[PDB]
Amino acid sequence: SAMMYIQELRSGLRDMHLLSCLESLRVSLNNNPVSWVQTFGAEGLASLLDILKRLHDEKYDSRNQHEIIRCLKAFMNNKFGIKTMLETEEGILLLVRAMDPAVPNMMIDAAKLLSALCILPQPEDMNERVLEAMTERAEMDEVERFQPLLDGLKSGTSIALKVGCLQLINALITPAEELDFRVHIRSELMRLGLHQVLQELREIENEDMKVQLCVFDEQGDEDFFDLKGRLDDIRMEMDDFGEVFQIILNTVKDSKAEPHFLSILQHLLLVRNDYEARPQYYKLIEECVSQIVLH
Amino acid sequence: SAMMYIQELRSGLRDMHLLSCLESLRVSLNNNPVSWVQTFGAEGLASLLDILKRLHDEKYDSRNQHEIIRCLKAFMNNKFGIKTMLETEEGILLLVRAMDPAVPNMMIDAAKLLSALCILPQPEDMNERVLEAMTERAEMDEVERFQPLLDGLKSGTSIALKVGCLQLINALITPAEELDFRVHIRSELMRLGLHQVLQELREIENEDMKVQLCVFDEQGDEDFFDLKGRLDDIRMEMDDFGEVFQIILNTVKDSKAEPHFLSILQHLLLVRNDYEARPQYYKLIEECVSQIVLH
Amino acid sequence: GVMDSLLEALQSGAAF
Amino acid sequence: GVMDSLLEALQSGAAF
Repeated sequence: SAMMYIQELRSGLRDMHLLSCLESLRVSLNNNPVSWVQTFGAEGLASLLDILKRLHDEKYDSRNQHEIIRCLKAFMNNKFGIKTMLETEEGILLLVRAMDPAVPNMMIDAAKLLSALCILPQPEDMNERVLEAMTERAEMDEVERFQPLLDGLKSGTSIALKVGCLQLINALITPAEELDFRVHIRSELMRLGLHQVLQELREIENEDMKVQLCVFDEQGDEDFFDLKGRLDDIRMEMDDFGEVFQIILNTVKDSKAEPHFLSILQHLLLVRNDYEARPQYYKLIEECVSQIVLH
Repeated sequence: SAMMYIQELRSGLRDMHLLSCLESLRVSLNNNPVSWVQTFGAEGLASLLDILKRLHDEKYDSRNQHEIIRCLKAFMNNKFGIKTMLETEEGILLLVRAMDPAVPNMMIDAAKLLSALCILPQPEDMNERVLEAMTERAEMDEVERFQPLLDGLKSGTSIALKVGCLQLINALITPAEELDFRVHIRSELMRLGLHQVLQELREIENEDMKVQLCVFDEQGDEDFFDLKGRLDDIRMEMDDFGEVFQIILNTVKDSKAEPHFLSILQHLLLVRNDYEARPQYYKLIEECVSQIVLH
Repeated sequence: GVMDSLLEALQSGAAF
Repeated sequence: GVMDSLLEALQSGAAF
């Protein structure tokens, strides 16, 4: 029954003839029980991913890769599936690889495909797996790990794309137990220009887009608050250069974090003394960094 | 001869009838000698500015204020004129006040009107007068002192507006003797989003727009270089927390600049210890602040 | 059919 | 006519 497809992928299929075979495969997956999916198992899943990477390598047939994504969604739509997608090496990585501004629909299907893994309860820290894998692609071609998620938040993009961006961002924020983490990557985002564009993502009136912001803003705010609660204390104690150096030496000294901090400081200390508006100047950077860590 | 106009402004003129009188006034100014302009002198100039502010107060007749700008340009087009515009109180301030995205042409005429004052040789630091005056308007309504110059660098704006923006920016950068100053306000700009838009101001192919960037980039670069020359030394000496604290105490201690610096530091020191990616995190802010002070 | 339940409860997200 | 000379030598700026 199932074997018929496993061979079809291995039998060196190609543009157009592949597409067809892939379509039928999806539809067969969806319109079947759970036990028929098992028989496709790891072996079948395997071959699907092989074609993906092989198809990525090459540089008419975006439609060809897309169907393998849809196949996966269909395949993963159950216990067995996702689990066995998770056991793979390049599984989660290739889903990520499918994201991009150039093929709106594929990214759409790739994003929510990952998002549903994040908010998975029992395989703890799935958001960590996703974020790791998200990183690994940013070197093959050497651009930043988030620029996909921001590319699909411009002028031109399908308003359905935008929902799937911020939709992923939430799944890559909510289950994260460490507050430091969430503000970290949220600041990563806004460094690329999320705050420059997030203005426009309220101007658009939508039903499914604004159940997203109503969980994002809910977070970006319940973090900001809780963070002051910690900063406010630091406004009290670290009142003193002494209190600063005291902490700098104890925590930012013999931890790889040092040469970074050292640099930050070196940059800060650049504006020579006798600059009349130096108070004003440092005031300016004050708000810069403050916007960066808080807003 | 000249008196005839001086009375015309004082005689409580109004919409449409004012416009007419203002047009003729401009054209008379332009098509006259230098001695006829003297007779209009301070008294006449005076009344022109009175109408301006009076016209600003109020909230069909943008065309009305504009003509007073053109009148000034015409009036200032010589020795005598500019000098006597400079002797005023609210002179330079009102020119600034004329800048805005809402009335493309007026701002156009207001900008270059100021720009030509900056690059004035003998009344030293005219760029300082302009920048001071530029500030004072940012409180009447409480928005930032540069957002005009950036508003006119968007989607929608006349490509002639854009030339007059970056055109002013150059006049408010080149004659400034202190390097610290130029990077200061350049960073002020880019904080509002100049680097986000300056991308687009090369995409447009223009003849007069790209004699601007060929003086701006010439600056933004001959500053960046020269600044490293100073930073590089600081990469050598301040190799050590000791060397940092040593300098922090000597220069950032009893100078109003303190409570700013103190804050910067407090923000930096927020990310609690045990955050696994804390090295990564500080790495991120590294580039943020580094982009801010250098790029 | 499972990951659909996780998908709707995503746009209309009560899985938070 | 003076501030015109400062104006052209602005777009085509040799007053730097």
